[PDB]
Amino acid sequence: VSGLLMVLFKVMTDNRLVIVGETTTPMSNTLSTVVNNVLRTTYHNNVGVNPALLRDFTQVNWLNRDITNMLQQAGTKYGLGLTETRLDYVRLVKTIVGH
Amino acid sequence: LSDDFKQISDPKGYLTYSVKYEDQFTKKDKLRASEADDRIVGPTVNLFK
Amino acid sequence: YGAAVVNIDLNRDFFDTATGIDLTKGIPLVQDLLVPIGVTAGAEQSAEY
Amino acid sequence: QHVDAESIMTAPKGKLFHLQFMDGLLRPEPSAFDPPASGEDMRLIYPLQPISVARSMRAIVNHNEVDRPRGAVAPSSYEMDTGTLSRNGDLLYSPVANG
Amino acid sequence: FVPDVPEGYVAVQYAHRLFSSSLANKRNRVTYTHPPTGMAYPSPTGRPHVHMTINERAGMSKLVADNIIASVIKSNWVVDILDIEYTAEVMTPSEGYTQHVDAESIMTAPKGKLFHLQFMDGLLRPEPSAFDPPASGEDMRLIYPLQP
Amino acid sequence: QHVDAESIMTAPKGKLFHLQFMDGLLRPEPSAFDPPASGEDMRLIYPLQP
Amino acid sequence: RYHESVLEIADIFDQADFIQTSDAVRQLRALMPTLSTSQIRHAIERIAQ
Repeated sequence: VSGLLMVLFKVMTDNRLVIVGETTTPMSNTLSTVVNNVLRTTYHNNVGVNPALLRDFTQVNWLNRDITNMLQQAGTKYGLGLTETRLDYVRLVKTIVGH
Repeated sequence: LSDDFKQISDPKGYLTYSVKYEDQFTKKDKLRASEADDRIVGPTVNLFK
Repeated sequence: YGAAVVNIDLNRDFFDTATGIDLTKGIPLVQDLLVPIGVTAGAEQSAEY
Repeated sequence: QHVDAESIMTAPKGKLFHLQFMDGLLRPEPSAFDPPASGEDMRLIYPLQPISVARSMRAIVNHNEVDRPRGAVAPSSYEMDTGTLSRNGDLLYSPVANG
Repeated sequence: FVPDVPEGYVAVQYAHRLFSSSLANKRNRVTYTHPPTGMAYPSPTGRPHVHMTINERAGMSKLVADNIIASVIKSNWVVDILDIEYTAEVMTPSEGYTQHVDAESIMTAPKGKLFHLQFMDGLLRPEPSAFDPPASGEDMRLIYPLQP
Repeated sequence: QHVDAESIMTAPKGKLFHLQFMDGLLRPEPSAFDPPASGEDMRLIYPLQP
Repeated sequence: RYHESVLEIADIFDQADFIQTSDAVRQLRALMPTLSTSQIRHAIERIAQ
């Protein structure tokens, strides 16, 4: 219980404020197309893991077939930010951005 | 007027993926594709190896 | 006599390295124009064309 | 680690036991000609509830005889729906349908 | 010279779903299944003629790449790798081939890297001496252009 | 011992070759999950008789 | 049942004062990778260099 409390506490105080970190804008030609559809211009160099990335890369065929089936469903779509972008009304420079 | 926040660059989530391997069927060698694709897909392909 | 081939290349002497072109293989190749940002571009990249 | 039934029976309430559990799905198959082993493996203690409640995936491995190993677990579709940021800043899964 | 794909060949888009592991005569062979019939062919030998196009070599595993090439040889598969981009020096017969491309390098060169291939124009090659010894074995060739 | 086809073709009559032959009935079965081996075993020479 | 094709503005506008280029620029652009604004700035600074 105490554990959960501190977890709940630590989440209660996660005052972290994200700043864009080290990134990459790979040239479109260098990316295998299945990866390229997932990607959106830039991305953080600290790509986390995500199973959607195994698509057409894992050798375990049933896994790739299943993940491909899920990612081809209309109800779900994997992506890698950046996505949303918001410039200042006056300076015209980018400010907040989704990722 | 306040140190209201704590700026950080590449945020770490609360959850994560643990993964136990069956060492008899796993090759410990790091796998890779083209370096561009490996930069992205790489960490994942290595976790669910 | 004995000229196995007679090609029409771009003039290396005109499109010199001062222009940043490299006509050593058949195509023009200019490094560091269209490049990935934030990682070093690979050598012999097709984008150079 | 092995939990003696003695301790399971005689411990004070509030001790937190640490049961282990083999997942035998990937146990190697015996040679077709090898002579039988003597002895019988026996489990004495069991869960009352499902134990692997955190199992994202299982058996990321190929099988010769069958298209997928029995009891292999594919990642959930929700694991991969990058979704969207709602204007209110709450996260949303991708819509299951238009409208 | 781009060789014509012969008459009996069946076009097959490459896909990971095709090649797979399977038990086959006490071995874990990299079986290929042929979509027109669905039949499995664990050995590269004995496979049906296949004009296998290969749009992307992305996740293609080395066992599979090598197994495909083995099908190109042992079974006369004609594979067409459209992912490749290359410059092509054209050699005179006297300068021969300064470079030497392994099959593995063509099946693993990063996408977007420029390959550099060499091609003989052996038209300027003089007739063999009438008493030059017979050549018992054959001269074979695997890499061909897809375009002029 | 391996008998090169060169010697099989070019030897004088009366040489006595010593062919070997695996009896593969007791070959071990591969693990159900193990990844495929690369390469193909090939026999070139065969008996005409049992 | 259609045929996609480039169509130069010169074949529709009659007045030559307001037409500069041809289909060629479109072709060469089709040769280009998708470009981030940062990448574009890179190409520009490189052409300056």
